Amino acid sequence: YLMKILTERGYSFVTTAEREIVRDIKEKLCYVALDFENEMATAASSSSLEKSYELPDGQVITIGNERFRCPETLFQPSFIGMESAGIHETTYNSIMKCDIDIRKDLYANNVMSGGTTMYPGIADRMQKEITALAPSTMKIKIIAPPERKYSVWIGGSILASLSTFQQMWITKQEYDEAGPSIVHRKC
Amino acid sequence: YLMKILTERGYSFVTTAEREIVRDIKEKLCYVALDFENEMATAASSSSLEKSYELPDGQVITIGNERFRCPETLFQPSFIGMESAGIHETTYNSIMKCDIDIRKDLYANNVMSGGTTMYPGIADRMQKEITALAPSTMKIKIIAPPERKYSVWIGGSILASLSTFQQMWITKQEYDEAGPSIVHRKC
Amino acid sequence: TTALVCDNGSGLVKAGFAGDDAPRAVFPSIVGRPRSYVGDEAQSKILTLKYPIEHGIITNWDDMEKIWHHTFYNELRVAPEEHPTLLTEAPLNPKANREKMTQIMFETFNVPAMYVAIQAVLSLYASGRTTGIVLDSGDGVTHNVPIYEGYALPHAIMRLDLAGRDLTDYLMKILTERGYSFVTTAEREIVRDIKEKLCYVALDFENEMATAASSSSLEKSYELPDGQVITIGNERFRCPETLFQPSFIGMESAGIHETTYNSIMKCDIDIRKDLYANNVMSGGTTMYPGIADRMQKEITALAPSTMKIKIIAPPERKYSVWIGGSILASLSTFQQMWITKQEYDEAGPSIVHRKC
Amino acid sequence: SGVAVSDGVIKVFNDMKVRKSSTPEEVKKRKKAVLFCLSEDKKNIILEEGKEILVGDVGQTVDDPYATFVKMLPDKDCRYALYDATYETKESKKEDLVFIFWAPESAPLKSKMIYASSKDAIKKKLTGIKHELQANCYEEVKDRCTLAEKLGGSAVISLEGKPL
Amino acid sequence: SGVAVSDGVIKVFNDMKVRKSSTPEEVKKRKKAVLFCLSEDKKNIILEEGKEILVGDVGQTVDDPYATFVKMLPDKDCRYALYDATYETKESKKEDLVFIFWAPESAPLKSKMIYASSKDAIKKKLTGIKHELQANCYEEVKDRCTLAEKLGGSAVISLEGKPL
Amino acid sequence: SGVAVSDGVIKVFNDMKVRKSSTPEEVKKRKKAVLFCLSEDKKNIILEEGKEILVGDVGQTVDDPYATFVKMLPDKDCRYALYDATYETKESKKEDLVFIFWAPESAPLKSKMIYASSKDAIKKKLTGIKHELQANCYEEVKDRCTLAEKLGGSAVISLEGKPL
Ligand SMILES: Nc1ncnc2c1ncn2[C@@H]1O[C@H](COP(=O)(O)OP(=O)(O)O)[C@@H](O)[C@H]1O
Ligand SMILES: [Mg+2]
Ligand SMILES: [Mg+2]
Ligand SMILES: [Mg+2]
Repeated sequence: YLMKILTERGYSFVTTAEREIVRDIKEKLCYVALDFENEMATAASSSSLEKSYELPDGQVITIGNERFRCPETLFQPSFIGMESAGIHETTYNSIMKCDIDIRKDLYANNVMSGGTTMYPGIADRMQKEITALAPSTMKIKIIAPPERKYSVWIGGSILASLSTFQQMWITKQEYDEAGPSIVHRKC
Repeated sequence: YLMKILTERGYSFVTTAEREIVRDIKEKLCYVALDFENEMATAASSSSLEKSYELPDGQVITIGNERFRCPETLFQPSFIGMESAGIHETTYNSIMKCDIDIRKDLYANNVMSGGTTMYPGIADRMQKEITALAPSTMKIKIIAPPERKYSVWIGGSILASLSTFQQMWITKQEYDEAGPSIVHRKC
Repeated sequence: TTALVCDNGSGLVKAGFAGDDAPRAVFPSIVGRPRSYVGDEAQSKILTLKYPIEHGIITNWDDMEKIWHHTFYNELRVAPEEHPTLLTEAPLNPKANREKMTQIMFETFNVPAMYVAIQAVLSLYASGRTTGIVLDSGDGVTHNVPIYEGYALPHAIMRLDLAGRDLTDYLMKILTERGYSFVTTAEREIVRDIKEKLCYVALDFENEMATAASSSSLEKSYELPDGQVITIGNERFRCPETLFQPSFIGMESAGIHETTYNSIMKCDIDIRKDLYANNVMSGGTTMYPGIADRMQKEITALAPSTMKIKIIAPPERKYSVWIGGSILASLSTFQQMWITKQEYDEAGPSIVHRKC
Repeated sequence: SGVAVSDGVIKVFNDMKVRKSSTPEEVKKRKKAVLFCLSEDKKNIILEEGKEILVGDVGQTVDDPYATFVKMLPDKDCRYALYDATYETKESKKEDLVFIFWAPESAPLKSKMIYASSKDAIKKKLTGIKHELQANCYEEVKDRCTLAEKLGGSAVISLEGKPL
Repeated sequence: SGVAVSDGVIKVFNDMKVRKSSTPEEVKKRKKAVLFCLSEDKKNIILEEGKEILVGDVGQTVDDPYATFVKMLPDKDCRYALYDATYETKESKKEDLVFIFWAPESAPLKSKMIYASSKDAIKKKLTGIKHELQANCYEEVKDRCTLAEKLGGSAVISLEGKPL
Repeated sequence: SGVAVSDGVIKVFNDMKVRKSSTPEEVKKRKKAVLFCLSEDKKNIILEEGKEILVGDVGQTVDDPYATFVKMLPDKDCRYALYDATYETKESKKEDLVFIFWAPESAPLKSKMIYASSKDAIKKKLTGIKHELQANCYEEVKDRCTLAEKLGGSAVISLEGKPL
């Protein structure tokens, strides 16, 4: 979607080489706005929101209202065209599917991960959208660790670096005895 | 029966977790009506009888004429399907089975206990039903203590906390002498 | 002259004329609204789907008038005020809903005569029986209604939220395991067609899975509307297996093979013998080939060994609830049993309780 | 419901249920087992004069009243029945009448629904009847043990003058 | 867009879509399949009384309602259509109406653009219609299988009282 | 998982959960609230003798058992806890033990992952415990109302000898 909306200004990034530049622009200059409709109003008038990116060949391209429009798709998937609700409503739909007595510990323990959740200001937007969706009585706490991009790898690294974990691995002997089905019993 | 009649409005409580919520609703919002047929007439028209319960997940569900229909089964077991008469007629049938000279002290000494008799307004309904069943000449007095839910435990606690009860217990020596049959002679 | 029969199904409204072999109008029960297209129009179009008959009970009355207006005008293509319409209601229906239905029918469409019947007794009569527990497994719910000489016992009617909708959802979930991503409402119809054309209940799930993991003859091939040919393997028997093992969806309630036994054990002890040998299945969800044998095996495992279990499954059990109403409304001696508008004007909406 | 009963069927039922002092020549033309049907218009319950069983012939031309009665029911249509059983119990010897609701699966739905929804219209008019026998399959009604199982259960030792 | 619909076409559509209890002599002059055209000024959608098909004649003079309908469409001009189909599915027997958008390539652009840009002005006024059939070539609309393919796909076994 | 429990922690839990008849001089050195830690090698769950709370001192030097317990938890590291609560409900007076899982965000990931993945290794060995309290922020565990909300919800009227 960023590649599609950058051509609206005149920047034609179509090849795989320019796709890496588009990804770098998305990683370095995109951010989730607290209010999309209100932010667009100021972006259409103010000029301080326009940033400047340096292409590998030396060209300096300017990006305007595309900083918040690209990550806005995660909450409004109508930008891409999928009918599925945004990441702010699928979370609520999944929480309402569990037990009724454990829903309270799920609203106040929403954890975000992955490289896509690294946009500055996504936790506030998620909290606002859930508080709009969730009942008013119960509170929503959204925690976002600064290392959520590689948290899934850091967890595995710490779990494998344990001095008491060397006996929990699946050695080749147990595999030879039990076939590939050993992973189901061990894990 | 409350779980069955709550699905008539749209509240689907089927699992064991929601069963605790149904039990809490029954304990906090149910009451025995003095006249079931007359109360239903006002409940079908008036809107002040509808209460509002707060689910553990924050949802607010409203309960209407199910406040008095649930405890009404104790007097009309046709709601559940058992042919046995209600708790207002089994009492009369049991009183008529004792001696004829002690029936007078049983009609004026009806005591209620257990957690199920904690509904507000059950004593008046019981008195009305018995006075309808019992002869008109003799009077019916229904006393309901406010601590009838744990009265069976409070009685045992006070009986075991007596300073002169330590010699009435069944010690292990008497058990060793007399076998398990000692409880029949002692009690 | 001719009578209409509008079956208020949870996921498919069956409508037609009395005397025909099958309903004429069959469309999903959805009322689309943008962020008001009703029925078949919602699937083609950006709308939030709503079900007023989601769980067998009409909880959204405001859309039921539009549903019935569409069914009468754009589906049956006949005037409602000139043709009597027979209606069917799900078991365990409150008296308020039964009164509101006939009140709406008499005050909005002004139909001259109507009648409200129970789906369970109609499905039981359609199988040549008057005493026996009927299994009404529809699109939204699955009801187990034990009936005695045409009088259903309301205290033993078990209601199960597991139905064809959850089966379609589980099929959508398990098809993505191979790589087929069906997420939108348009692909949901393709998933439903796959479930209707290629799914079947296995006699032994654990044994069938063993052969499916090794053999390759069980894999079928379905043709997508766009020309693509997708292959389905062990998902043919895993999707309908949820009806007997609801742990696949996540509900703690027992399967349709154990709720039947639990409901039979709740009736009289002297009529349990006529209920084990008169188990009738109905609804579109019970159209899987090989479900009767699995039900019989599971009940014989559950029921005592001395008494025998006979499971009869008519080939027309999908529309049996509508065929029964159509034959009942096409009777030459039934024209005097309808509820005319004069009796309604005299007795209010409570006339349906005395007449039915 | 719909379909009601005619006067002939009610007269036949009152004639069969309540017997009176009769001559030995007339007593042999009493009705033993009679079926019920529908007319062309399907609005009245009428007995067919073709298929029937007399009391006189039982024990003579008809060696077995029940055995010759199973084949009399058509397997391609739904039928009513009224069988006068003479079974022997361990306790005593009884003589009761049985209402058999014949409804095979091979019959069309138009003949099954009409006969199933109007069963209360005929059974209510037959006052004093107790033994109800609902039979759908042909093998279950062809067996002899089922009649003793419905009538008295395991207590019936002999059925129709012969032991089980 | 531009071109709007007149009152006569709306009245005809309301007359065809919603039928009522009618006499047996009048029921034979109902409208089975009617086309739509443009006037001299090309500002209103008007039905031509010349080319049409009655319900009465179907099955009599018109042996095939669809077969005699293909040749009724002019191949040198763009036309609308409204066909009342009576097809048999494996599942059941349905009776729906079909909107056929006839637009051959031999017609001039002035008659194609007007009828293509004003299609939403006529289709929106025809409430409750579902089956939409857009046909440009003559061979694709002449074939009988395409109607069953658009109506119900492979499920339609018989179309207009005769099997495929 | 990995990290297992030592014998000292199991002995302390069995000592605290099951109390027996004791002398009035010894009963004052019972363990009220004890925390759990990791050794230098991070392979066993060990209680630290430094930070702890006795039953004797409660109500004397420690005016508030819970109030003096929040500050005892270090905010720069992850810790376990075992609090013996004495709360008053409307219904009755109960005395249960609470398992508090302290895990602030300011602690390093090496101390958070080890204590989160080995929680089932300690909680399974503590048989008979019911009240589980997972606390990450410091403000949520510092508040007094949260303990009554987790223990009994809105039913708990008084906590630790004083009303809410
Ligand atoms: N042949 C079939 N095989 C499998 N499933 C079917 C078949 N026919 C219908 N169904 C399922 O049945 C459902 C429709 O049930 P429905 O007739 O609405 O039940 P009810 O009338 O009780 O509401 C559909 O969702 C569909 O998935
Ligand atoms: Mg990841
Ligand atoms: Mg007690
Ligand atoms: Mg149904």
